[PDB]
Amino acid sequence: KHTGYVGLKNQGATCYMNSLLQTLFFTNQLRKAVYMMPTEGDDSSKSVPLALQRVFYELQHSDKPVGTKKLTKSFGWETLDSFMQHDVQELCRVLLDNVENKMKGTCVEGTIPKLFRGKMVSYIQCKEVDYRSDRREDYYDIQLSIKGKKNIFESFVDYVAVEQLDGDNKYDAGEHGLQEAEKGVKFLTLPPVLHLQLMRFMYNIKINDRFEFPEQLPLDEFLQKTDPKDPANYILHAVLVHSGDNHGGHYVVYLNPKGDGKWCKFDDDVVSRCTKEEAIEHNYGGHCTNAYMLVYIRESKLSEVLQAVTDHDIPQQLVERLQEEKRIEAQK
Ligand SMILES: *CCS(=O)(=O)Nc1ccccc1-c1ccc(C(=O)N2CCC(O)(Cn3cnc4c(cnn4C)c3=O)CC2)cc1
Repeated sequence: KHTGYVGLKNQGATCYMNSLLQTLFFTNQLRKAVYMMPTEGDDSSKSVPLALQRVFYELQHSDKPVGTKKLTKSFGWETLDSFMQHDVQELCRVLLDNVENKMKGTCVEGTIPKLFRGKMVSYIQCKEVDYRSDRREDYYDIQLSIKGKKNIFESFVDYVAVEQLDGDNKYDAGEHGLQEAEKGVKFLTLPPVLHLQLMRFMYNIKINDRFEFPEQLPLDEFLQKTDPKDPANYILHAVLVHSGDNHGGHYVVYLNPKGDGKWCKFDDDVVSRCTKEEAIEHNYGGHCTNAYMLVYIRESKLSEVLQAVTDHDIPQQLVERLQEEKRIEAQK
């Protein structure tokens, strides 16, 4: 490390896990809140919140690559194929739901939805009658279509496009009977930290087409009502990348941890400084290396989301417990 940052060990076929864990570790406001969870009574192997606390501590203090085996055991993905049969956002949810639940009743209650939860409306509009129905939905991540899309702007256009409900899937309008209708989605809110998965793996082959994403992403036009006080501009924080064919692959994540455009590549135990071009354009696709997930941060939230974490931010009770474990282990 001429980077200051420590890598995670490759201990097994955990695919995207390591890339996702670094992305979460460098969500500093989330890291701090994780450090505050009351894990003192927890059981030292069945607790996912404790096991997340353990990995973050080590990523923050260790000079050697950090292990993840207690973490995987704690949420029960211990088989060759639990990673290959899930999406990256499904793992994230498994992680953030344990943590969110542990935070209930404490001073950090609500941190996870505060950081990751946005709101959208799904609406249905009949074409031959007055009935419209609008219903809100929460999301913690967005899955974007890429097949046939030059870029993120076009994936968003596609995402909010009007879908017809005619002939065979006519819409049931209740007292109005079956009807032709149009349906679509609009954002009401976009959260501070925006997780986008790129739908590159489809039923089971990989799509390697060129798909462009920018360092700065203006999303105002996809919101139902904009706010002149807080515009929906986002800054690219992480690029999770997969290289190779459908079957079998190499996994890296590029991050700019401090949000200043000084980029770093995290390839398991190796971490190196890289160029902006290597982190962004070189993963557009179109050798067969490319992004499958992106993390953007709302510009007006960047300072808070990436607030400096210090050693004092870890309560000593938790530091003592993790130390006693290193010492029990260190006895070979
Ligand atoms: C576990 C990696 S592997 O080396 O074992 N490769 C592998 C081998 C056999 C069968 C499947 C794979 C495989 C499994 C998983 C990925 C992968 O890294 N993913 C899965 C897709 C991903 O979640 C992004 N994504 C999210 N949601 C999606 C889609 C498509 N449609 N939806 C709703 C999508 O692509 C990223 C992580 C690669 C290879």
